[PDB]
Parts: sequence; C-alpha cells; structure tokens
Amino acid sequence: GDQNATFG
Amino acid sequence: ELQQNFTDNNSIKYTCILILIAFAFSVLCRLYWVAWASEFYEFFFNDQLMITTNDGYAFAEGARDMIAGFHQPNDLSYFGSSLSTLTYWLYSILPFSFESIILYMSTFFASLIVVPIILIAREYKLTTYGFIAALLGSIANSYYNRTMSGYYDTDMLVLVLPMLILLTFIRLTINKDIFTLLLSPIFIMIYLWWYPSSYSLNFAMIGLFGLYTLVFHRKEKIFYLAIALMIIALSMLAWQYKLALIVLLFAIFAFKEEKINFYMIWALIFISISILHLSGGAFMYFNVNETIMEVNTIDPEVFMQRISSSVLVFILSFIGFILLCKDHKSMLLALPMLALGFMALRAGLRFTIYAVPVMALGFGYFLYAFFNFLEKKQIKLSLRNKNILLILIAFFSISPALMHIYYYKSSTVFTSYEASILNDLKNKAQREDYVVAWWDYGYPIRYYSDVKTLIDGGKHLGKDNFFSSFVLSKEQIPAANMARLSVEYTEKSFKENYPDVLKAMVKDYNQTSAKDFLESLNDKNFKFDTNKTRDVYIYMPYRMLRIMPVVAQFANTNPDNGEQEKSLFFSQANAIAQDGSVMLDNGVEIINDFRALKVEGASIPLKAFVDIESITNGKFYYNEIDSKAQIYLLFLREYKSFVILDESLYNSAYIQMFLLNQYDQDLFEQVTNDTRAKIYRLK
Ligand SMILES: [Mg+2]
Ligand SMILES: [Mg+2]
Repeated sequence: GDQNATFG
Repeated sequence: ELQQNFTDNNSIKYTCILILIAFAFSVLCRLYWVAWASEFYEFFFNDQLMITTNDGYAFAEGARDMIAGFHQPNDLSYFGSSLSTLTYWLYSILPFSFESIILYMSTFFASLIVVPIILIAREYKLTTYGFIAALLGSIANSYYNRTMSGYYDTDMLVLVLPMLILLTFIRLTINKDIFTLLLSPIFIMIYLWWYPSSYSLNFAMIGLFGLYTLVFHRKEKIFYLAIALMIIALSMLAWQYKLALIVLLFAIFAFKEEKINFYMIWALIFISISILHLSGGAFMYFNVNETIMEVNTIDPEVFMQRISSSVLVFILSFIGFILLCKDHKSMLLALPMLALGFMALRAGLRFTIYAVPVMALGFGYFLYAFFNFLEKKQIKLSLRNKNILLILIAFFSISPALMHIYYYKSSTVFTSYEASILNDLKNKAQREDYVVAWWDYGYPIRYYSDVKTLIDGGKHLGKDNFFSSFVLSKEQIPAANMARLSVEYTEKSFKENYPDVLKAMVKDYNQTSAKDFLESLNDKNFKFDTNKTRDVYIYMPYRMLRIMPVVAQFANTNPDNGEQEKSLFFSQANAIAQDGSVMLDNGVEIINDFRALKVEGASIPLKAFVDIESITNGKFYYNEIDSKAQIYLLFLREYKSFVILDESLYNSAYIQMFLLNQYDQDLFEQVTNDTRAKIYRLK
C-alpha cells in the first residue's frame, strides 16, 4: 500500500 | 523500583533515560522484520537484505554515484539529494556496507522522533506521559510502515524535523530563552534542505506562529525577531546569507540588552518578506494519479488505525489533544501537522503519517487528564496502583501497533533473481543505453544496471508513461518502433526542450494527428529521419503481470482526445476449487471443460485456451474454441496461475514476447531469458 508503485 | 513517584519527575537524567529507553525500543521494533526476512533467500543481494520501497533506489543510485564521483549527463540521477548526501557521509564515516547502511538508516533516524515527543511533553511538565506518547508514536501503523528497517526513502526525518521545530516554538513560548532563535530557523532550514516539499508545511507553521504571536504575545520582543528569522529561513538565499544574517541578528539581540523598537522590527519583517517576494513565495494523456498505491484512499476505520493503530485509541487521542490544547495553547501550534494527516482523507493515504506524533501527545495527555479525574474527584490511589495502571493502559494501547508490525512482512522491491538479472544487464550494456520498462521499475532498473530509463517513480506523468505503456502493450512491431523513437526523442527533449515529446515526433513526421502517427509505427519498413545514438532494451518481468491492465490503460488513452481506445478485459488469478467447475478469486468460474467462464452470472465462450508449460522455451498448446469469440484463457503451469485476456492484450508485445516467448527476430534479440523476466534489445 505505502509504496510508490502502480495498482491495480 | 515501583513505589517511586515518576509522574512529577522532570529531571535531565530522567528525561534522558526515558529518551534512551524510548529510542532503543523504537529501534528494537523496526528490527523484527529483519529477524524475519533473513531466513528467506529471495530477499538478499550482496550478502545483505535489500531496500523496501521503489523510491529508495532513487537515492541509493544517486548516493552510489556520489560515492563514485560523478553521475552521467542527462540521466536523471539524484546525485546530491538530501538522503543521498547523508548516506554518502555516513558511508565514508562507517565500516558498514552501502547495502546495510541504506538498509538500517530508516530504522535509526526515524527512531529519533521519540526525542521531541518526550521533550515537548516535558515542557508541559508531563515527561513520563511523553515517554508513553513516544512509545506509541514511534510504532503507530502509518509511521512504522513508512519507516521500516527497509524504507530507504526521504521519509525517515519527515516527521522528526517539524516535530523538532514545534518543540522549538513551544520552548520559546514558555522559557523565552534566546537559544530558540538559533534553533527554529536552523531546523526550518535543515527540514527545507532535506525535503524540498516541506515548504508549504513550514510556511503554514510560521503563519500560525505569527498570528499566535499577535494574539498571546503582541507585546513580547523576542517573538517578532523570531517570526522574522524563521521567515528569512523560509526564503531562497545562498546558505551563507541565511546562517550569517541569522547569527548577526542574533548576537545583536543577545548583547544589545533590550534596545530595538517595534517599527524597526516590522521593517525587518517587511524587508524579509520582500526577500521572500524576490525569491518566490492540445494533446491529453491518462492520469497517473488514480494509479499510485501510496496515494490510494481510506475507510475512516483505517484512517484512525493508520494514525494510532486502534479506533478507541484514536477517539481517546483526539480528546487528549483537545484538552491538551485548550489547556496549553502552544499545542495549538501543532494544528497544521494535524490537518495534513486529516488531509489524507481526500488527498492520500500517505498523509496520515503527519498526524501521528501530535495525536500521540494528545493520547499521552489524556492519561494525565484521566488520572486527574481520579486524584481530583477524590480517589485515594497509591503509587504502586497508579504505576501498574499506567503500565497496563500503555502496553494495552501499544500492543496493536506491535501486532501490526508482526503481521506486516513486506518483501523487497525486487527479489534477488530480478536484481541479479539487472546487474548481469549492467555488464552487457553501455552507461548511456536506454532501457524501456514501466515506471514502477525504473529506479531499481537503474540502481542495479547504471543504465538510463524512460520513466521512473519521479518522472511518471501520463505523458511520460505513454511511451513505455505503448512499447509494452501495443503490437510487437509498432512497439519495437516506439522503443527507438521514444528513447531517441527523450534524449532530444534534453536539448531542444520539448514540452510535449509525442507532439514533437508528430510535427517531425508531417502527420496531421496522432492516431495517424501511431497507426503508422505498424509497417515494419519504417523511415528513419532521426538517428540511432545508443542501444535500446526492454525489460519484461513476471511481476508486471498484475499491472498489465493498469499499464495498458495509458496507451489505450488516445493522446489526441483523452478517450480510451479499446475495451480492455484482463485478469490474473488463482484456482481454489474443482469438481469441472473451477472457482477463481475474482468470482469468475471455469466451466464445461475449460470452454466458458462464469463472470458474475454471465457464461462466456473462450476464443481459446492457451496452456503454457515453458516460458523460457516457448512451449505451449494453443487449444482452439469458439473461433468467433474474444476472450483468451491462459494457464501458467510454472506459476500455477490463471490469466484472462482479450485479443489485443493477448497480442501485446509483453504477453507475446514474455509468456509465449515469440518475437520478430529481425527487430529484437532476446538478451535475457528467465521464468522471472526477459530482456530484449532493438537491432
Ligand atoms: Mg515516498
Ligand atoms: Mg547512471
């Protein structure tokens, strides 16, 4: 959740 | 041991033993996840656990480059960054390996907050309650999460610094001692150094501090001096003018006894705010904002949780904060940081953090508060009992955050396998070579390969994501064309300063629109008016599967008109049950011998079913069903995982070149091949 990533 | 009075003790020694315990504890806790992730091999590289947030490799990279001596031209490295700088100091000061520093830095630095917590508490003659507010505040969900032993991102002092600034404010309010004048404009500077964005937050805290000086202090001297020095610390003036101007404006005030009248101070204020002023104080693409994990929303349940790890405790803390305020006024000076946390609810998940430390002092106060009702509503309570009661109230309210930490077991940004694939990629590729991948990956790709990337977790607007989206989700050939043109034109943006790169390409290929340009990267025989400057790759790892929909959306969004081109039906899930009715997580079933799906009551014909048994080798069995349908079912036997595509995702360069291992050999070369990821290169 807390990460500068893509979803979803 | 237990019959002593701890409440009324506010001594140097005591305060520092409680700071020691609090801090040591806050570190022991960050440190279970290490006790857990070491017995797992997939989590190690260079003989040490790896980083836990994509963001981190941004700095890592940068710092590594700082350690070298230089970063390359026009590759987007964070050489000189706050965090990078500090890592590269502590690195050349310490006998520990980059990876282990990078690793535990978060753990160390973010445990410092435990300091201003109990210090401010102590200003209010409530140290021991501060100790508690800080045990809690150093563990609360949001905080832990953005500060694990793994989290090598700017977040490790994001709450330590303004929380220092605020104790500064308060100590000024109460003791009015001059050392504050040196500290707040120093802290305010460091904060501003080591996080460019704390700008607004600082502005705000200063505004407050001023309106507050006007109310509770419209007469006191030191105060306007302070507003002015803080305000000077805010603006953009070579560090030297700041340090200097501050120090002079300091000594003059300490040793000139009292002799300075309001008008000249209001001129310092006006002047300084003038410093502020002198400094500063059609083509449409899909939006990267309904896409970022870190900034997803919340059910107020988790809002509360995230902020305090327990709704009941949140309701206790809010109250404790209210009383604390309308019992002290200075605590009012925390409001901005409260508000930021709350801004979370409409702004983002990653903001709750801001409201932890404050809402912790609140909680602390409430205990004091409460233990008053007793002593003051006449309630003989001995010291053994009061202390047992405190210790239990405390362990009780903290344990939820403990639990959360136990249950909170991240993996790494990447696994060994992926890292080492990329490292291997380093020794094959040139430092100026571009790698096309998705933006989630760009940082790691870069730290591990020293290559250049098209888009990273920093450079990731719809406009920038468009290319990497396209190369990965459109058909093989045109993909292979983007790669080339997007990398070349991205390297040209660096001199000719294209405000819109795509538009650049367009105006540079005499095409009237953008669908005429893009429906034109199809024909394998493609004119090339723009030269080849470096070799281009494409990284296609298994991990990017769950995201294929989300990634495709961006190129699906026609740069000419915002509109989404196709339908996009996609989904990856696992098996749970079989009779031959197979249930899938998402509520989709597989029925009558792998021919039709029950997708919310709707039975659907499978245009086919592909059965992939060797991703590495290309070995699959294409089963043909209903020649006149649109939905493909895939099974990856090596990952026991099911996939569900539509024709165009079935034909996207990724599903084609990774899952099925088929690629036009006069366009690409399969540089790397692993069940975990592939890498191709343009010829
Ligand atoms: Mg971040
Ligand atoms: Mg580089």
